[PDB]
Amino acid sequence: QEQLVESGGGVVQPGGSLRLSCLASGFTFHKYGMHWVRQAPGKGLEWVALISDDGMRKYHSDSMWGRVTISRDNSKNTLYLQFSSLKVEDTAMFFCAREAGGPYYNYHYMDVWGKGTTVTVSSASTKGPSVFPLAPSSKGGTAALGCLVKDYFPEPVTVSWNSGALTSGVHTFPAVLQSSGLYSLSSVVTVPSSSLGTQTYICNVNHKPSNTKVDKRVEP
Amino acid sequence: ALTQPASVSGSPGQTITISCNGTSSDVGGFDSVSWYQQSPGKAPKVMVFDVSHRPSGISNRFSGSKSGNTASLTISGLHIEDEGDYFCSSLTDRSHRIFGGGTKVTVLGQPKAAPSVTLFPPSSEELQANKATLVCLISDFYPGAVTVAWKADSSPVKAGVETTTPSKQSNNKYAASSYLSLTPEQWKSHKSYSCQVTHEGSTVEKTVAPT
Ligand SMILES: *[C@@H]1O[C@H](CO)[C@@H](O)[C@H](O)[C@H]1NC(C)=O
Repeated sequence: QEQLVESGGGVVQPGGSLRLSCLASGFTFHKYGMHWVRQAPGKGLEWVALISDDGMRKYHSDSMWGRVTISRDNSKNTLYLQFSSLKVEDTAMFFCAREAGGPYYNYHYMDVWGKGTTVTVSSASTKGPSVFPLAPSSKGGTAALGCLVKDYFPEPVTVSWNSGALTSGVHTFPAVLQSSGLYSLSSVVTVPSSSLGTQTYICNVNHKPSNTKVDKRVEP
Repeated sequence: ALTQPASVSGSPGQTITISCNGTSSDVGGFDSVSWYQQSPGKAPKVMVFDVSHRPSGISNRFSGSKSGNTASLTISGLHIEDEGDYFCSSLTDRSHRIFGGGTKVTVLGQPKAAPSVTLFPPSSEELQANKATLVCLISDFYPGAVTVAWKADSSPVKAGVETTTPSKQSNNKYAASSYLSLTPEQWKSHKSYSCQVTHEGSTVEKTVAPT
C-alpha cells in the first residue's frame, strides 16, 4: 500500500548542509507531485516545498529564504530535500507527503505522509549542564523552590531531590531547546514554608552523556 | 500562518467546531482547504479537502465549511479517538501551500482544573555568570492547553520566549513550563515582569522584580 519513509536526519552543524530523502512505494511515483512539510518541536505544521510529477517544476516557501532546494529521482522512486547555511532554528521533524491527484492533475491536498525524520541542528558535542538554584521567594504558607538545569547537550538529564528521599510535591518539567542549540529544563518541589532553614533541599542532576553529576543546595 | 484557536474542548457526544481565519489570498481566494489530524506521536492524516469533502473511509462526523475568508471544521459526536492536533491548510496566490497554527482538541473526561502558576526571577548565580532567565512554571490544569503571554512592565514581549507542550502529570492533570531569556541589563532595566497563563477563559498572573 501507499507508503513514504523519510531518512537522512540526525544531528548536524550550523552553517553546514544536509540532504534528506523520502523513499516511496505502493504507488506510481512519477505521477504525483511531492511536498516536504516541517514541524519544529511542539509547533505547527509548516509548508516547505512542492515539486511536480516530472520534477521540472519546483515551488518553495518564501520564509525559507532560498536555503532549501527540493528535487527527485523517478528512477529511484525517491524525493530529496537539500539545505545550506543550516541554523539552530531549522531544528524540526521533516515529513515527506504526496500531492493527491488523478486524470495527472494535482488535487491540492496531501493524502500520504511518512513518519518524518528528525533534524537536530547544534554546534555542540557533549555539554554538561549548569545548575542554578531557584530559591524560595519571600512569602508564609507553601513554599516553591527548585533547580534550573540549563546549557546541556544532548538529552536527557535526570533529576532527583535529596537523593531520592524527597518525592512528594516534585514537578520535573520537559526540556526546551533554546536559541543557542543547548537544552534547559526545570524541577520544582513544593514544601512547607515552616521547613525552610530546617530541612535541606538539594537537587541531584545526572547528565549521563557528558558524565556530569551535580548536587545544588537551594536555600533562601 | 492561517489562524486557529490554540485549543477547543468538548465532552463525548458533543458537537464542536474549529475555525480557520485566513485572507482573500488563500482561504477566500480558493476552494482548496484541507484539514489534517495529527495524533500524539503520529504522522498527520487528511480528514477533509476542497473545503467539505471527505477522503474514502473517514468518519461522516467530520465536515468542513467556508464563509468568506474563514474555513471551519466540525466534529459532531466527539469520540475519545479524536483527541489530537488539527491543522487547516490552503492553496495560496503564489501557488504555495500554507498551514494554520493548529488547534489541540481535547475530549473532556474530568472536571476543569485551573493551573497553579509560579514564576522565578534570575538566580544570583546566573546573573554573575552574566546571564538571566525567568522561569514560569505551570501545573495541575485540565484540559491540558494553555496560552502563555509575557510582559515586560506593561508592554508585550515575544523575543526569547520558549514554551513547552503540556504533559500529563501523575495526577492526570497537565503541566507546562515557559522560559523568558534575558540579558542581565534588560532584567535590571525594567520595573517588573509578569507571566500570564490563560486557560479555558480565565487568566492567572504572577509577577517578579529585579531587587
Ligand atoms: C475572521 O474573523 C475576524 C473576526 O473574529 C474578522 O476580523 C475577519 O474578517 C474574519 N474573516 C472573514 C472575512 O470571515
